[PDB]
Amino acid sequence: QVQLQESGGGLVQPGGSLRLSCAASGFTLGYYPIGWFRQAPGKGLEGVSCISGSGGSANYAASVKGRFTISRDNAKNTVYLQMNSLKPEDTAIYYCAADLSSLQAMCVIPRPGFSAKAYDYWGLGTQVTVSS
Amino acid sequence: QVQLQESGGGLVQPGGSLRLSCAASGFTLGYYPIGWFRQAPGKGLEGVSCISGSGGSANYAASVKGRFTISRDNAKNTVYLQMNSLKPEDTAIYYCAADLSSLVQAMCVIPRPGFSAKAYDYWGLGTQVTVSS
Amino acid sequence: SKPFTLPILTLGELTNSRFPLPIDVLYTNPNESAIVQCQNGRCTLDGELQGTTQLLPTGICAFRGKVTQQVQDEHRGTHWNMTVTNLNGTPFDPTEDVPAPLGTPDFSGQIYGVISQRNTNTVGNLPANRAHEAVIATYSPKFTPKLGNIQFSTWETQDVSSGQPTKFTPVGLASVDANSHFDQWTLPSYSGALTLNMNLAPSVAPVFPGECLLFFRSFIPLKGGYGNPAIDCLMPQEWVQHLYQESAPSLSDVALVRYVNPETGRTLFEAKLHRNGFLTVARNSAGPVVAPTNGYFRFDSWVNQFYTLAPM
Amino acid sequence: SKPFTLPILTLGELTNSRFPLPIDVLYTNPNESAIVQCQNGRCTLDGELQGTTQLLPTGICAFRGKVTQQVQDEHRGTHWNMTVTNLNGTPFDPTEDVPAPLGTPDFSGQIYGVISQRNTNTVLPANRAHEAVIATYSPKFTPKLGNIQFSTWETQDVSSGQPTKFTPVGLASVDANSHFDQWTLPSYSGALTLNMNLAPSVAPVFPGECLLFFRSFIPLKGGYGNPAIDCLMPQEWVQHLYQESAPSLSDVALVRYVNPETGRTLFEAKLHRNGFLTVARNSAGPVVAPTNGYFRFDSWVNQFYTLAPM
Repeated sequence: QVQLQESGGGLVQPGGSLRLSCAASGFTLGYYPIGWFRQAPGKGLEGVSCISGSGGSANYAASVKGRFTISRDNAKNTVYLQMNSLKPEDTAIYYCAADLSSLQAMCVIPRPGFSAKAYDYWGLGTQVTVSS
Repeated sequence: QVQLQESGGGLVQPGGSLRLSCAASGFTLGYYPIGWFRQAPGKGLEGVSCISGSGGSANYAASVKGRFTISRDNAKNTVYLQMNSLKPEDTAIYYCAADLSSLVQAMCVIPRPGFSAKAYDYWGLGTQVTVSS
Repeated sequence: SKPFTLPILTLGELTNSRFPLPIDVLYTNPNESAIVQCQNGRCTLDGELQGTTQLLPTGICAFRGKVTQQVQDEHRGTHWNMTVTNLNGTPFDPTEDVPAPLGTPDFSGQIYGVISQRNTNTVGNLPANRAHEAVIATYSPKFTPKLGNIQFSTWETQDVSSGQPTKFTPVGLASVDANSHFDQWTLPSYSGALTLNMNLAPSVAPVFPGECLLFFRSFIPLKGGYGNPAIDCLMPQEWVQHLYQESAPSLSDVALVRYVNPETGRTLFEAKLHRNGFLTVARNSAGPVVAPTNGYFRFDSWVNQFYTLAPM
Repeated sequence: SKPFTLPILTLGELTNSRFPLPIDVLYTNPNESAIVQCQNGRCTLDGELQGTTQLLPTGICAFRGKVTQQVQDEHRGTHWNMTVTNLNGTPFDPTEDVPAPLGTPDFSGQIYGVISQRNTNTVLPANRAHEAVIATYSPKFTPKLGNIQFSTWETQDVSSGQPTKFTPVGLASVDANSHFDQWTLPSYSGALTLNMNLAPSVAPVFPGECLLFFRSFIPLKGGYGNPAIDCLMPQEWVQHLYQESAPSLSDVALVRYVNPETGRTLFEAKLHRNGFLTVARNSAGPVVAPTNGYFRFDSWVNQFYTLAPM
């Protein structure tokens, strides 16, 4: 299956920082929004951040606004999630997926309970653990 | 996976004789006609003989009438085909199957060539009969 | 009101909805003491999928996901833990109102199959591959698909990669001896030990007296040992698929269906097709049903709870 | 006249008709030099199955029959000859107007799977299963003559004269020796005998059009590679067209790939009478489209209808 590959997850102390990579596996990243999602233990899939096809427009969940920075490097076929000032609530499996719905300018962060199959190229995820 | 099993096939000289057995694998023969069929090299599946559920009525293809004898032994869960005065034209893979269409009839039916095999059930893997010198 | 219909498929043109197998025979077992509550092959007559039922024949008893690590062995062989994703690649979500990820096996046993992996490659740019025979024991406390991970064992001792796309293709059962715990009516504990299953498709039973459940039976392959194990499903996968497509409203709690010869149109026997998606017949006898595979069920009419079936 | 329809199934609810796999992506390859003439997943729009196409998803690239004996072979492994029956248990019949028994693989390669056996008992049967490889390019691959050859890593534990089943899983290899070519048909009757009763080749007649495929990625036993199998129509379409038997009112049906909820068209395609799709696309590779979408029949059109580029 063609899917994104997310990596760069590891163990960190609170206030620490991490850079996640959302990379295209085999194929080439095209012109569409790329989103970061996370699934904390026992909780549903939730939207974290997205970046437009242009890479110039981004959106963030209120939970991470101001602490997280998403960026696009199409040259390396990779979307980055720069996570700063990590909190223990940020501990989850992080996923990335593409929005192929309207091949708009500004990202949309899906509300909780959203349908995951509306997005494509879901990766196997990367684990982010922020200790106490 | 539930099917009849054919055995007793081998090499024989012309004018020779052979007896084939059609036995139930994993079940008990019930009340329905059992037919013997054959598929000669490069030729279609054809009916050879049948025997009724009672075991009292039998029918034969005109090509084997008088040379072949079919019989039923429900106790041993086996239908037998006794083949006598074998000819090189009798060389084929021999199969048996059950007719589950009308669980009542009296006289067997030997299907004409080009018949649909899936109208019959419990087909076995077959046994090879070679009439050679 | 959209007329209820069934597909025109003879018995040899049907597949099992609980394991990727062709339907071999129709089957009854009036004296079954177990509660019949399978989770695959569950669909109401008006097209509502239930339990762990999904549409893909390739999804039945299949798993998709990622191996995390090799794990110490509870039984003989080499053991591996894998997280499971949904079959369509979407992340595992525990909050989903399902017993387990769709396609998850709904019976106790040692399921035999092949684990295959294709590595990811983030840019000669061709991924490495491996496949091995594997067994998944669904009765094991390590079988926790509803928690998002299961465990499989291999004969191969080393050649399984962690962190790579992993697929389980089911083939049959590893064994059916006493140690293997094969019971087609015993549900796995989807969330593991000391936690109850939720969102189950309901149990099925003949309400009418003198009626018994009618099953679509498939014989399932064995890696080794003695046995002729079988898997009985309430409806073939094609019916699940058909009912889902049609979504015809149910005009009664019971649909009268006749098992018919495809060319003459003559009735061989009749059955009740109930709202929750299962069949009953008036049969005192148990075992495989003696009937031509060249026949199919044809919808006749909606009837009430009192309609009496002809014995078969 | 019964109206033509397609089933309402998104891409993730579809199955490959040429190998037991879910559909992964839509795919085009305009510069393909090979002739496309696959034999599985072949069905006319009015419901006529062709080639080796049958209805069961479990029947695709599956074999049923009996091992006759162990055989000698120059390649690696232990080798076995098995007679093949029809998948529904009916006897092999060479006179049936088909290329090979229905479900027979329609491509060159080393097909990897499991051979399993349950013994007959004319009186609990013994069982065995082993990994096996079937090389469809081999001169011993002669299903239209009623027998094939498979190889095992296992050296002894395969029984002769017992019910034998092949469950396909994927490919053994895709290196040069493995001869994997999804568009190269096997010689169903072996060397020095030509294939017969084939489903016809398919090609875009219109300029600026290319074939649109339903692509699945196929597992590999070992080695490097990302092999894929492309089918003209998913197995569910084959099954649906067979059930409906709707008369074809022209040679081409206009279909739109649509978002399931809004109903908005994402792109359009031509669905041809013989059961295949074309699109106006210059590009090769996977089609960038949401898996959450499906083809919806719009109308019958003539030979001169022009598709919007995608």
